[PDB]
Amino acid sequence: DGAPPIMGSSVYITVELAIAVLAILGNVLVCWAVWLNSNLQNVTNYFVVSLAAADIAVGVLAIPFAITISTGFCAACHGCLFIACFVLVLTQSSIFSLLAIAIDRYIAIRIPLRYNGLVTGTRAKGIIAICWVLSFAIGLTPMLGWNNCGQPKEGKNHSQGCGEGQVACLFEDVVPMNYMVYFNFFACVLVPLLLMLGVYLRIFLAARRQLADLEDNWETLNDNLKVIEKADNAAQVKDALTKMRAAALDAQKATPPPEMKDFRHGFDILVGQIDDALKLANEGKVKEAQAAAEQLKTTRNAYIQKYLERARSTLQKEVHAAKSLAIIVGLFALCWLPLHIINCFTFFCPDCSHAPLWLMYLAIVLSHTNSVVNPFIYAYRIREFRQTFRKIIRSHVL
Ligand SMILES: CC(C)CCC[C@@H](C)[C@H]1CC[C@H]2[C@@H]3CC=C4C[C@@H](O)CC[C@]4(C)[C@H]3CC[C@]12C
Ligand SMILES: CC(C)CCC[C@@H](C)[C@H]1CC[C@H]2[C@@H]3CC=C4C[C@@H](O)CC[C@]4(C)[C@H]3CC[C@]12C
Ligand SMILES: CC(C)CCC[C@@H](C)[C@H]1CC[C@H]2[C@@H]3CC=C4C[C@@H](O)CC[C@]4(C)[C@H]3CC[C@]12C
Ligand SMILES: Nc1nc(NCCc2ccc(O)cc2)nc2nc(-c3ccco3)nn12
Ligand SMILES: CCCCCCCC/C=C\CCCCCCCC(=O)O
Ligand code: NA
Repeated sequence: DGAPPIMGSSVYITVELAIAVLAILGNVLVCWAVWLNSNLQNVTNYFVVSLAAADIAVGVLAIPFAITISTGFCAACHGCLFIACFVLVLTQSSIFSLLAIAIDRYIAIRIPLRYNGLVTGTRAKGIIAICWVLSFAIGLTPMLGWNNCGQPKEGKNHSQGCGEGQVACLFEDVVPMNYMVYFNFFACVLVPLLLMLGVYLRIFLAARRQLADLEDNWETLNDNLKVIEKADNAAQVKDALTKMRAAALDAQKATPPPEMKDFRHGFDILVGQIDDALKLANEGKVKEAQAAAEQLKTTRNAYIQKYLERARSTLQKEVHAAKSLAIIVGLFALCWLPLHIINCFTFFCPDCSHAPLWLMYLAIVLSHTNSVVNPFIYAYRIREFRQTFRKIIRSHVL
């Protein structure tokens, strides 16, 4: 005999209900902000809303299901399976939304000119609907036959006094552990997580490479410039002008990120001034070419230096934003890996004693807290969400 089980159950139920309240309120706020602000109405945030909708359903459905199944109540085994497995649908939907966000940010930084013609809202909405259908198929797969309903625990069934066709509804009695470990964890969770890690790695490498190319063109522009002011040879000045023209056409085609009329004007003055200094160089007028090339220092100061700064800050904002979204993925893995790792010990080590009950429910509670944290990450790291949060709160609550 030990402590009455209702005492520890009261702690678990209260904590679960506290999580459900916060998960609903915070993610309702996220959906409200995107509905309200057109600046937040882009393809990237449609998956953020699909992700927020999954977390609302954790508080509205998954946590009540979790409280129910903790009692071990008698139920038809396939009704028990739906109660046990529905949270796997919502978690799989979250993985699809996170994977789509990473790929979306990869397309945006790799092919900026082709982004809006390739990634549209209509295609995004279709991708979201397909991912929700696949999430139900993956998460509810044990209902298709991969379950332990055919091997019921008759000791627990008779102890709790279940009827005919009923089982004591406990998670590890109806859901097989080889599904949870091989199918759910390895194939459906671990593999997509590693792919997300690789995509974001490709995002950060692409940004670092584009910034280096921008810096390379810039110092190449100034290096040949100081070289022209030195060489007493006309061909030596022509050499610098040619390696100066390539870096000009390079940086021009490098960063367009019509309305950018200055970018064409500022670069047409530059390339046109270089071509002028070239015709002087070919005709042997060395000091006339050196004097013409000194005009570049004005076009550079009045146009080219302004495009480099605007291009660098655009890439730094993309890095900061992809860093914000990668935190979402890291907090997801942090909240869900303990449960998966416990299942591995249960499955792979039959000589190990089972993890204690209090640790099992701490891992369950921890996985539910993930449906609370994302709105905080948005509020702290994305200014457009933070500002829209204030407007909603100050005006409609206060
Ligand atoms: C629109 C929303 C609120 C619908 C909610 C659907 C939920 C509450 C319904 C749909 C299917 C239902 C389950 C289907 C069958 C069984 C087996 C029975 O032996 C115990 C009840 C149980 C486990 C039901 C519990 C309630 C249930 C899970
Ligand atoms: C936070 C994330 C990244 C890491 C989480 C580490 C957790 C999940 C690990 C660290 C130590 C592990 C425990 C150490 C040893 C045992 C005893 C064994 O008989 C059952 C499993 C059990 C109880 C392990 C369960 C999982 C465990 C608690
Ligand atoms: C990036 C990381 C977190 C991926 C997940 C690592 C997992 C798959 C690894 C880390 C620690 C490992 C466990 C550590 C020790 C044991 C005890 C052994 O008797 C059975 C296997 C088992 C239970 C391992 C299973 C696999 C395991 C859980
Ligand atoms: N193993 C497990 N158990 C439970 N609940 C049952 C906890 C339990 C375990 C042993 C026992 O004797 C009584 C209760 N929920 C669970 N959820 C998950 C899970 C969801 C996603 C990944 O792992 N695993 N999981
Ligand atoms: C627009 C977002 C919402 C998209 C529609 C969501 C509806 C998906 C519902 C059911 C999909 C069917 C897959 C269910 C698997 C069968 C298992 C079973 O029920 O026995
Ligand atoms: Na989620």
